[PDB]
Amino acid sequence: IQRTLMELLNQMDGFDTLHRVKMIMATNALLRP
Amino acid sequence: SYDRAITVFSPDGHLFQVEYAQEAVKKGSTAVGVRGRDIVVLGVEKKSVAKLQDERTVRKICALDDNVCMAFAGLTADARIVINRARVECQSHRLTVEDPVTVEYITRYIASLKQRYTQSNGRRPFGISALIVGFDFDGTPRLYQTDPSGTYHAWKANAIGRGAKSVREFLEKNYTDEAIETDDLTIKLVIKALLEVVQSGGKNIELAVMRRDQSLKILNPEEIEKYVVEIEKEKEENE
Amino acid sequence: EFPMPNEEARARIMQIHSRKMNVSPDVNYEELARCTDDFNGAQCKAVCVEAGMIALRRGATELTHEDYMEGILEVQAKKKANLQYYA
Amino acid sequence: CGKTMLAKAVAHHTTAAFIRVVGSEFVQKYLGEGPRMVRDVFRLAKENAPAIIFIDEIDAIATKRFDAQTGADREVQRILLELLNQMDGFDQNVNVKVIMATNRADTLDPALLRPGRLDRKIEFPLPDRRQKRLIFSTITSKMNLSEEVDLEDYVARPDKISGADINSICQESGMLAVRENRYIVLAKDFEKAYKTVIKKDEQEHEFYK
Amino acid sequence: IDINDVTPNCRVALRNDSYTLHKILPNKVDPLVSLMMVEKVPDSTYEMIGGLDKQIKEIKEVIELPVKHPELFEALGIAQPKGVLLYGPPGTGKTLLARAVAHHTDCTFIRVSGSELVQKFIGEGARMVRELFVMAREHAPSIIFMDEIDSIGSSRLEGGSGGDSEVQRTMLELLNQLDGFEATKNIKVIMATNRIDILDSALLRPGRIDRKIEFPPPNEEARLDILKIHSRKMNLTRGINLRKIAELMPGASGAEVKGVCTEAGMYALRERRVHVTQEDFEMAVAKVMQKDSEKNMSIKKLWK
Amino acid sequence: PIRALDEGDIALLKTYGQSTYSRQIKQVEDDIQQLLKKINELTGIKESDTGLAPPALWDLAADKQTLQSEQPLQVARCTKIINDPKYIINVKQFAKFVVDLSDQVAPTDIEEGMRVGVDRNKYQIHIPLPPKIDPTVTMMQVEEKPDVTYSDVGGCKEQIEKLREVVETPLLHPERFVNLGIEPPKGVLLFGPPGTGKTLCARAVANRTDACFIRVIGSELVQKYVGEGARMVRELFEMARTKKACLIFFDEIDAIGGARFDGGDNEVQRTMLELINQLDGFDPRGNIKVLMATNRPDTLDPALMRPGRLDRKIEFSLPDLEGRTHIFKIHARSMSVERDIRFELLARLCPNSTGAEIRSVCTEAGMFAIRARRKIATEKDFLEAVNKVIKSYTPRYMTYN
Amino acid sequence: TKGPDAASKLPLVTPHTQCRLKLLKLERIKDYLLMEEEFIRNQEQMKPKQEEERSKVDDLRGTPMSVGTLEEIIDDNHAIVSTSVGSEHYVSILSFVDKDLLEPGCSVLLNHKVHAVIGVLMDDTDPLVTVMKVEKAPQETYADIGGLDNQIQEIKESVELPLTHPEYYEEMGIKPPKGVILYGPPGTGKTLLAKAVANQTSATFLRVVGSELIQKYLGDGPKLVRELFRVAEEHAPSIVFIDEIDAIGTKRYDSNSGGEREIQRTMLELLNQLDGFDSRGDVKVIMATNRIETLDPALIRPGRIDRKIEFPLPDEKTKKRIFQIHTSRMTLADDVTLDDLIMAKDDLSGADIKAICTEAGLMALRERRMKVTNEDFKKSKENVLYKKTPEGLYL
Amino acid sequence: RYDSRTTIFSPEGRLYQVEYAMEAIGHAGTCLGILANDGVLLAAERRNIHKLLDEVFFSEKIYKLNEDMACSVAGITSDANVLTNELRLIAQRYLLQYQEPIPCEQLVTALCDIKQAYTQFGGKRPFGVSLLYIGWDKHYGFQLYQSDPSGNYGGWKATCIGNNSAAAVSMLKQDYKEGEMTLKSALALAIKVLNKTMDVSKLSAEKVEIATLTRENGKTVIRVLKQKEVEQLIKKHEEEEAKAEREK
Ligand SMILES: Nc1ncnc2c1ncn2[C@@H]1O[C@H](COP(=O)(O)OP(=O)(O)OP(=O)(O)O)[C@@H](O)[C@H]1O
Ligand SMILES: Nc1ncnc2c1ncn2[C@@H]1O[C@H](COP(=O)(O)OP(=O)(O)OP(=O)(O)O)[C@@H](O)[C@H]1O
Ligand SMILES: Nc1ncnc2c1ncn2[C@@H]1O[C@H](COP(=O)(O)OP(=O)(O)O)[C@@H](O)[C@H]1O
Ligand SMILES: [Mg+2]
Ligand SMILES: [Mg+2]
Ligand SMILES: [Mg+2]
Ligand SMILES: [Mg+2]
Repeated sequence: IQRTLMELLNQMDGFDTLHRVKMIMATNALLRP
Repeated sequence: SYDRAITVFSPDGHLFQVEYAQEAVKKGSTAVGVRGRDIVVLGVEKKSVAKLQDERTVRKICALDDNVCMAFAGLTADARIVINRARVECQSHRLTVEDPVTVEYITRYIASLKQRYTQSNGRRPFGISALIVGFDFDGTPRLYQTDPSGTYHAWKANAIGRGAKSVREFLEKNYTDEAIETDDLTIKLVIKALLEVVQSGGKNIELAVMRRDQSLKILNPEEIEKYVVEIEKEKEENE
Repeated sequence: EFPMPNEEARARIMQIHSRKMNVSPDVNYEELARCTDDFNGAQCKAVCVEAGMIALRRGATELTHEDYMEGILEVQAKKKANLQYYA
Repeated sequence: CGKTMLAKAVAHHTTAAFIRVVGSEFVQKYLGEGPRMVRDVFRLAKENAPAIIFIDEIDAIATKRFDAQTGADREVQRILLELLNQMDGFDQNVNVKVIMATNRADTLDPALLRPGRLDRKIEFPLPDRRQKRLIFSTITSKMNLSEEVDLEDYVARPDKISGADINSICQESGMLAVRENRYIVLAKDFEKAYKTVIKKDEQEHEFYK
Repeated sequence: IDINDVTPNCRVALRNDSYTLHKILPNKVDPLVSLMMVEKVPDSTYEMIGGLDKQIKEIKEVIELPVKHPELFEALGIAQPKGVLLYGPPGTGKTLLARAVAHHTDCTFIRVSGSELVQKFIGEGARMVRELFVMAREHAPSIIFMDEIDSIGSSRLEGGSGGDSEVQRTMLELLNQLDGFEATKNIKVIMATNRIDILDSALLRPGRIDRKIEFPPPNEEARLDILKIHSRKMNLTRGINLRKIAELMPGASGAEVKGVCTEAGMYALRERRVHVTQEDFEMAVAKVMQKDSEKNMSIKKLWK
Repeated sequence: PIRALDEGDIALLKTYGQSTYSRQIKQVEDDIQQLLKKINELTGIKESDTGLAPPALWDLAADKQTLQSEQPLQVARCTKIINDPKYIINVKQFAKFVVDLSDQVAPTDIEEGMRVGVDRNKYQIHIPLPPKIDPTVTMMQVEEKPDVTYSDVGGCKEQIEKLREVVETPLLHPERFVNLGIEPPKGVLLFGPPGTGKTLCARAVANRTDACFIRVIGSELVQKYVGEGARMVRELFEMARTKKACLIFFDEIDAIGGARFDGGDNEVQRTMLELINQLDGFDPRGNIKVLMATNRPDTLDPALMRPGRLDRKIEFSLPDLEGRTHIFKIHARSMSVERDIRFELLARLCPNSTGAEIRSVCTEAGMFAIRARRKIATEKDFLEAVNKVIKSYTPRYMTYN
Repeated sequence: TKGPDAASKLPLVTPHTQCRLKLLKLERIKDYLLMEEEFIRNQEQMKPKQEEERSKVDDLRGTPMSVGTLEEIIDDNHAIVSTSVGSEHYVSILSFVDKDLLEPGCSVLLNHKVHAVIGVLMDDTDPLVTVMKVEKAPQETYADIGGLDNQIQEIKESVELPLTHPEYYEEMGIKPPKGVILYGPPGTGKTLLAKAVANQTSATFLRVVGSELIQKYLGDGPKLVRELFRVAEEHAPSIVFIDEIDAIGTKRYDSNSGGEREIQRTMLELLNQLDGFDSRGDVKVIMATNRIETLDPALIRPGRIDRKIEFPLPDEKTKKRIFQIHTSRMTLADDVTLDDLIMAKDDLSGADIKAICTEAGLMALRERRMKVTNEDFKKSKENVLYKKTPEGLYL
Repeated sequence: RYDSRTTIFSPEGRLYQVEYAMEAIGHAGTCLGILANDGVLLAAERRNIHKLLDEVFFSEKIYKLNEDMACSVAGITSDANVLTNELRLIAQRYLLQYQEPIPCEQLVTALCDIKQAYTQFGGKRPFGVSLLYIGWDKHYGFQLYQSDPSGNYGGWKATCIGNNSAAAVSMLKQDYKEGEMTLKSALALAIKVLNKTMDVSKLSAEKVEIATLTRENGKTVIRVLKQKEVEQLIKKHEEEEAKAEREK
């Protein structure tokens, strides 16, 4: 389940980055750029 | 869920660990003991030891004192400990009381030691059952069986280990006063008792014979051969 | 939040559900509430009903505290016997 | 170290159909759906061949098969067995190639590492004083950089850092340059980014060491 | 249409207006069970199997002899064997032998391997087994190959959350289809596994798996045979001594022997030549047969 | 070094040996099979029975007259009336239409919410219909008293007393409770080990209920389609409410009364929730005493076990010695036994045994006395039966004395 | 009534050996088959009233005839029937229909156009149940079982003797055992005993596996169980053989899965049919399993399963009997003493004893011999048995 | 399960922890001993043969207990050290009390009693070490004694413990001539057995230790064979194998 999240955040989401839309996650080596 | 602790009673009042210790006795080679008027005999089957091993160290019939002997079933590791403690006990009893140890007393102490080992956690029950016989009553032959639970009983004839039920039924069928009127007939009876469950040739039957005011006499292969030849003669006469 | 009734709540519930029944003045509902830990309101109503039926079984015209305790026992299907080691 | 990046490069440079799945995708509820998805993937590769199947992070379902004693434990073994049968089984695939990426390569099932199933076991070690220089040059080629920055100063450092660490260092250097309203990246912000990324110990509670 | 050919559960065709039965049509097969029948036989032949000759002959006494010459078994008075299990280390030739059997056979070969019988819904696995054996009986004589039988044939686990009961239900349906109330005629099953001790005692019992054929790792002569089989199309140099390569591979498997040939060829590919030398084979022996040890003498020294 | 078999070897093996009669016998066997198949194909009819009345019963050529004249009518319920009045009808799942009555019926007959018949062409209302009664739910009634009575249940005196106090006494004698202001429990959960006699007690209740006894078939409540089980529960409770003092029995309530979890059962859980809110909640249940039995009460939903839905929980524990003796006497009353049988000894020889095991012991004793050609079962046969039933399913007993 | 639908079987031939007497018996059976074929072939051909009534009824019925379910009966000549699509129709009941068997829930026969009730589908059995019925009895008789005398006696006293001699049970005042479970190690003779029972029985025999009782849809499992037991009830003397009951008889437990709870529901329906409200009737149930300790106590409790027949591994006498049975057809040698193979340690099952014979025949075929010898038998034994034990601890 | 602790008895009456300890013995390196008419020997295989590992003791597997006893070791290294230290302690205690060397069987019985006590009392795991014993005594002479983790011993003429024990023991029983073996023949047999008992070919001398027991002038000298004589035995076995294949 963790590895799935790792893959989802490292998918092509940052590839296109359409029209400067950011992610504002709110909650409580995952901290690297 | 009530069989994982020795000191836990089942809802129907069963100490299941003790019965599981009993189950280890049934996995051992059969030992047959029958007492006569002037004789006590300890029949034992051999496991047909490996071709490259010495039988001298696989002794199953051992004598606690000069005139009391026992044959066991179950694990040899616990049986050796039980026999060593029994020898120490009979020597100590001779020390405190100059009278020689009684077969009843040594049986009672073996049962007490077993009971002490099945009385608390952290102490595995002795998974061996012992057939203790001897002329220690000073003129009376006695036979005794100690269950691994810690209970001992006096038997005219009894069997323990694998196939004990069949030998017990056989003995119940033909242990009579006429059958044990002489030493040779009693030894023959032990032979017929051991033949049915141990089907094989020689060296698979070990007999311990002790006479009144005598020492333990482990019969050599030649003697058991002559007795089994006698039994074959009797059965060919019957047919 | 609807919590499990506490001691005062249980006593009040038993008082409410025993209003229609002829009950002795000697019943100590505070003692009953202590005896019924982890009882919901439905279980307290069942306690009152089973106390009424236990009173009716004996042919008693009026309920008693011991009838309520027996009903408490019967609500959780428990049965009380004179244990041979409890004296 | 660059496994998934190399699989991506193969996907971009190939004329065959590319299938990319994660080993964690196969682990599902509803028993018989994991192996069902494995078989679906392989049959899909079969239909439009030539094809390449990339099962990244297969180390999830690759562990040495032992005597599983629960149904959930048997499900992962069943998934692995279905994968083995699909790769080298009765139905020879022909014209489809399977690429797998792990990080251990020693906890994997010996049946998977069989020379009939995973012929080549290529190691992707940490970059050395050479591979690190090439990674730095390749990443910083598109960056504006500056005359005063000397990447050989950072390459020669004894720190053992993967290509992902190099990329993170360069991205933090860009972020530091951009935070100070500067369009040029210099030695100071690059050095600070290097120091920041190098710090990976975090707590370690001081007694494990 | 004769009424006597209208058997229960057949797919008839009914006219658009009066629903008049006008054709008998092929029977209905579950689409997942329909793809289980081999339509294009595999290209593996018996001559491509080296070092396994006794195994082939034993498997042909259950797969070929009972169906080609059933009269011998009636005359002998014995019952025909029904199932064989192929077990051994991975890559020894179990699936290769199953592929070679499916190539030389005249019977309908049906492949059902892995988890094709493990379905999400309850009773689907058992129904798939039942319809698979119905299809096998319809196309008799037939051979069912159950590769990786560990998936469904593992020992039955007691019930509870930690239980595979649905897969166990599928296995029990398979057990009944192999030896149950209704006898199977002219239906043979081949099962392959790497773990014969995992399989349940009720699946391995005679009557269901009559013959257990073991595939030990090839010996030196068997390894030489496999080397000569997998290097037949390779341009071996004059100084090629394939026996020395067999000796350099102690305790190897058939798949590793083939991998050695493949890597020896890949070295020539790297050097852009079409011939392989003894050095290529020796380096391939080292590259393929590279094992992984403990790597920590601490753990190795726990046991004296 | 084994060698394969060749064609000449095959020919010799199938020829060199017994061949004078093997060929004839084999051919006869094959052609006997062929004749059997041919007979079966020739007859192959097994004419399926259809509901055809005796020829004298119908003998009607006017059946064609009513077939041609009378028209079929789709059933539909007039959901809303419109005021020439218009009528909105729901044709089950087909559609909703706005129709008018035919001239045959008057507007007064048709009321909102009742089901009516409409023709298949114009959907005009042609005839009002009686309110729908479910066939599965109406077959859930007993209407046939089982032949077991309270005298057939032994060792459950207090359990029978409580069961009667819930399901029988309030119906027969409501005055004993209203005078003291006692509201009787409306539900019982008969729980205990299997074979202890909860279903037997339910059958005894149904034998003398003198009211409507409804046995709920658990399979019917679990329907393939979504929402159908809850609907069935709803119609079942409605039908119970139409009757006066209904009795509803749910045997093996754990089939549908499993604890909720989070798709799993879902539909079964929804049916269980429907039953839960029918038993207690808004819209008081009414004069409906529910009866529930299960041998695994721990798997039941706590909401269902709540003492507002299952008020009285009667435990069917294993019988004591007096109860076991009573059960032995009950199950041996028809047996051809001797007069000297000590049933107390037999009861003591079955320490923890249900009444079903006692019946099995009696049956096995009869079987033993049948085995040997004896018409009377002696106490020895009962001892053997006790051994075979209880003891079958010595060194262990050596420790106890 | 609808009495038992017993499986058909031909008379058994005793000689076994390919002698002249066996040929004569088979020829006599063939001659009777030919006589029956000739009679029932010349019947319709030699044959040259009710035709008018049948024609009138058939024209009134029309074709095709839709099958629907009767919901309610309104008048003597009107009813509400629901088509297979779920839409109910207020249709007319035609005169040539029994009003006695017209009951709610029954499968009625409807006209295609007018939908008027024109008949009732009597059987309407689920096709997944009618397959379970045994039509061709297995050829394995009681003479094909070695040993198992006590097991055979119990199974007979449970399923065969009550039908053949009910007078003993009637006079004794005991109802005969209506349920038996056959449990033991695999390959011991459980399914063999069930096959022999079906071969010898005169009652209808229904065989299930306990895995076909599980259906994909929600209610179809318990509904299938109810339909199976209803069919068993329809043919009054019936025997239901549920092999591999472990499949659904596993112990009930709190499961967080719809499939496991539905399977538990199927088992609950099974044991409600076995012993619940309403008497089961003259239906006897035989269950088989290799693991009885994993079965739900409610399923195997007395009242449902009355005799727990044990099937132990064969002893020396039983092993000898099985060898005699399975070597009867074989052309045995003279030096072959089966007693050497009969001895064993403790673990030769009946299934193994037959595979030993088959393997010995195969080894004889290898040496081009049709007469098996002792070396063939020992090779077969050491070839066919696969093992799996304590160490040298106990003395 | 019934293997939570050693004191648990299985319903069949089997100490599952004890059986686990014995099955674990096969992980240890191969150890064997041959009893000959003129003496007795032990043979061991060095699993750890890393070139970075220095050999300083030369007795990692074969330990000297008394002036007339020696023992080979197979099992957990820590348990092995504990048992050999206890063996030396018991030997010296008996020597102090009786002023005569231990009759071999007594010392083996002492270890077996200690091991049985460990497998009987709770809170203690069984000693996962099975060790062979060699020695000479005035009552029966040369003896080869086997010990199991459960404390069950037994007299033997030739056994093997460790990796591939069953094959080595089977071939021992196949080609051991009772009462006709000399120490040289026993050494040759041990080398032949160790050749294919371990998967490693050529039987490197550095990977095998052999210690022999002899009775010279009433001294009972315990000798550990140096690399020279071990290599000589290796070459002798190689030449014997070459002679055997000459028939082919
Ligand atoms: N107390 C009893 N007195 C007399 N007979 C009894 C008693 N209990 C059980 N029996 C006998 O046992 C048979 C089976 O019991 P029954 O069907 O009532 O079981 P149950 O308790 O409902 O169990 P299950 O959990 O299987 O539903 C009954 O038909 C009856 O003959
Ligand atoms: N006692 C026996 N006498 C003769 N043949 C036997 C005996 N037991 C088993 N067999 C043979 O073994 C074959 C397989 O055994 P069977 O079908 O009875 O298995 P089972 O007991 O139902 O076990 P399982 O269901 O686990 O396969 C039978 O077809 C029969 O030929
Ligand atoms: N005895 C053999 N002779 C020739 N080739 C073999 C042999 N055994 C294995 N191989 C080769 O090695 C591969 C083994 O794969 P396979 O037999 O499917 O593995 P498994 O036996 O584990 O199913 C095959 O591709 C086959 O070509
Ligand atoms: Mg990656
Ligand atoms: Mg394979
Ligand atoms: Mg019931
Ligand atoms: Mg079976």
